[PDB]
Amino acid sequence: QPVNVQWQSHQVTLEQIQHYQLTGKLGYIAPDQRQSFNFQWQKSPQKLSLRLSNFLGQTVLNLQVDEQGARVETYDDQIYRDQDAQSLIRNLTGLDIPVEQLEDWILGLPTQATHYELNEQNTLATLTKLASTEEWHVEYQRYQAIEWQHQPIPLPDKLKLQQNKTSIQLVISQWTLLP
Repeated sequence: QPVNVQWQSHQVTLEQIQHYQLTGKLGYIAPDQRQSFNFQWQKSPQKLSLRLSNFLGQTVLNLQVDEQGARVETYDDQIYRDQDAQSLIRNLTGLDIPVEQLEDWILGLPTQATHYELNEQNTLATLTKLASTEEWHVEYQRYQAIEWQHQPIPLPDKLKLQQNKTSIQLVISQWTLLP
């Protein structure tokens, strides 16, 4: 089996995309709760902001991740801090969102220690990741070509994540790639 040069080159380009915004819908289904959220995801080097709001626009949760750790402002404006964003969100809301892994998956990058399959366009089709006893199955349902430094690059615009009984369906509205 030869190295897939197109896939490896795509990875290097994705690794350049360090400052960006992303908006869309996040559909959450689990045995304990079902939710339909607007999401606003803002990424910069070593930093992440994620706002979830309800279908009427009111804030459900605001997450900030930086070098100090994770900070969540909850729906009722209580403030909580801890070291791991996924664990903190789960303890405060019951929602299981693999925030750390999504920093790679949302762009179409794999994490380390993962299995995956490519599509015929040499980008991710499906991926599996065993993380903290959760076996995540990720499906890249659709890509959209987005301009990056004057070149069209495929980025996910429909992505589904599932582990156990929990599924997260992301549907993208707008990628905004920043200098």
